[PDB]
Amino acid sequence: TNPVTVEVTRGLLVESRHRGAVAVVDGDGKLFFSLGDIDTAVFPRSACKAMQALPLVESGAADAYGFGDKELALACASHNGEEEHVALAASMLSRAGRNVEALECGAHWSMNQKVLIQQARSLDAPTALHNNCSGKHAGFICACCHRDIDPKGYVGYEHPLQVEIRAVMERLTGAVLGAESCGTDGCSIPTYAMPLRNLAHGFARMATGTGLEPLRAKASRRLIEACMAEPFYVAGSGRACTKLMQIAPGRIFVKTGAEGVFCAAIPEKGIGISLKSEDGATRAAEAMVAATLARFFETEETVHAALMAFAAMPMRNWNGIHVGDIRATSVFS
Amino acid sequence: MTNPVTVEVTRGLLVESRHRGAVAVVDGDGKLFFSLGDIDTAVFPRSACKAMQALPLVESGAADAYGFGDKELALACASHNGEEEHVALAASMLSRAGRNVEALECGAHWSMNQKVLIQQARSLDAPTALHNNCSGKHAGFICACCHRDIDPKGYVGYEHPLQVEIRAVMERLTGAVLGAESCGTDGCSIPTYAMPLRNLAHGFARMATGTGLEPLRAKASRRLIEACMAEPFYVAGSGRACTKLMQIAPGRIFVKTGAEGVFCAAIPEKGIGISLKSEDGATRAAEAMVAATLARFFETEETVHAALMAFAAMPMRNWNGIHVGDIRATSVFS
Ligand SMILES: [Cl-]
Ligand SMILES: [Cl-]
Ligand SMILES: [Cl-]
Ligand SMILES: [Cl-]
Ligand SMILES: [Cl-]
Ligand SMILES: [Zn+2]
Ligand SMILES: [Zn+2]
Repeated sequence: TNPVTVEVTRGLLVESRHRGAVAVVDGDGKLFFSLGDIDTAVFPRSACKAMQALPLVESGAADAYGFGDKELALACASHNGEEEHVALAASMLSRAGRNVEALECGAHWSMNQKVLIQQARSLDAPTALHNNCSGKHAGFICACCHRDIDPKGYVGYEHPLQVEIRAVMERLTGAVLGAESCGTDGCSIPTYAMPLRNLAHGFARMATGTGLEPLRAKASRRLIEACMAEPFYVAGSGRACTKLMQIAPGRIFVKTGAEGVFCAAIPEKGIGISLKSEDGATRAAEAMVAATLARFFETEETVHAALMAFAAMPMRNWNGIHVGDIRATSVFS
Repeated sequence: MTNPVTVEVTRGLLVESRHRGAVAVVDGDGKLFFSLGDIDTAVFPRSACKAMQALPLVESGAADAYGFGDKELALACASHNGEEEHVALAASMLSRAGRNVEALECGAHWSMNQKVLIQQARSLDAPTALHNNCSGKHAGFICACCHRDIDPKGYVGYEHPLQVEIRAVMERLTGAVLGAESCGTDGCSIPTYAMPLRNLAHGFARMATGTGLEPLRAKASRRLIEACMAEPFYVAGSGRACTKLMQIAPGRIFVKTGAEGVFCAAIPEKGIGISLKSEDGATRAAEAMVAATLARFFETEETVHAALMAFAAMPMRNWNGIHVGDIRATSVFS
């Protein structure tokens, strides 16, 4: 039933189509704009990494280990596995008296083609540090170590870290997080399906502080402001999240999830954004978060023009010929 | 009409993502055997119709003149991984026509297969036109021109006699109208022509059976389909669905992927052609859909059926090797 949110053209015709859902919620919980089904439970995957970084800050670990915005950004990141990402994750772990062996996420090659070419040339195999979640896992291990909680088995459903993350994420989103909503993430931690409406509300609360206690309100500001200050560390070279946060420095928060999830926030407008490409395609979610953010910057021509470049992405073939476009539909008007 | 949900992607107890699409199954006589969703709206077959495009290579007399075997015919029909074996053979086909990589007008790209791109990164500064998944098809085009003494320069162009011939061939096989209105530019810079899945399926069924084809075309069609089943590594390569699906039932199943979630298939002993499209263009959806479609025809061949159903319902494991959910064709296929 979800509307067609993205078209992919070739010649004079639409070659492929994507359906999806978009929730835009203010800090008080009012729905500002919606497309399609924002009530059915959806897996946020990596899109809610900023929510999961709150124990790192709220525990006092970030302060105890003298982390700045680059380590905060990396803990909120789906990074490319570039040398800067690896080194920082290694550094975050070392400051907690730990190494790569403490990571329980496993290893993978970069999903970014140019970075995988760099990795393939310089490595026999990637390590846990090269995992896009290695920053988030580093932050988890630091959160544990700072409070003298054994980080071994931190991925486990009833490890006190995962108990803390449920409690935090239920408070932010007002969603029920439990066994029936639970799945295993690519990094072997729990991911909880919840309505896009609730996920949007969670990010609006972090962005605005509305309904949050002072410590949580402050920790949420530090994380959102870190990602916007150090956008390379959230993603990296050639990535949409990094480029989208260089359009309007310090003003727009975005984060991708696996399976075509995007979360975003505009703290100055007090709004949180969540969305899902029903088929899970990254290119669709990317076109959709751009067209959605653009609705709020129509009277800022240069920002609007920069966002609309991601909402209407040209495709060139191997000879650099324009063959067609990836275009958000009129539903974003 | 809305296309039905053909593939679900699960995580824990829930459907995380879903795909819609369409399937046409047509016999040699043009009778519809099975269909899902919209099989009348024009769809770009992209690489899925490479075997139809290989007909000038055979029918011209070029394949025989240059002593091409099943491996060369398979490669001409291929979206290959850009492995050393594919590169060497594409180089060999060009060599026999008195040409080299500089004759190719497809451009260069890194392997879309992760393991092979790693090999390529470690062995190359940059790929060449030979590394292009379409280098075999383009080698065949150039070979077809060179044999008939037609200047291969500009063979990608709409009114080059090669592209005029491909149009005439594909219109005769499919019964579809191929013109500028239905034309787009493919990833390799040649024309790709949108046509109904029903017509694409009918096309492959005529190649598979020879029904309504003149003897020359019927024989070239047989040679190409038999070559791809004989040498499935040269159609795709290491770790690829097309190669593995054509090792389930050797000599019996023809499959070919197209960009944007197209699949074509054929079971010549059953007289059927298959075409399908994941509406969102996902590869994983088109793969689950072609396997679930083929499986309907092998329900009394338990070992073939179980091998196809492994692709119809593919498990997903995370970086630690933990089963997280499945990619499953829906009950519309059973
Ligand atoms: Cl993930
Ligand atoms: Cl709170
Ligand atoms: Cl292509
Ligand atoms: Cl293309
Ligand atoms: Cl004919
Ligand atoms: Zn993760
Ligand atoms: Zn091609």
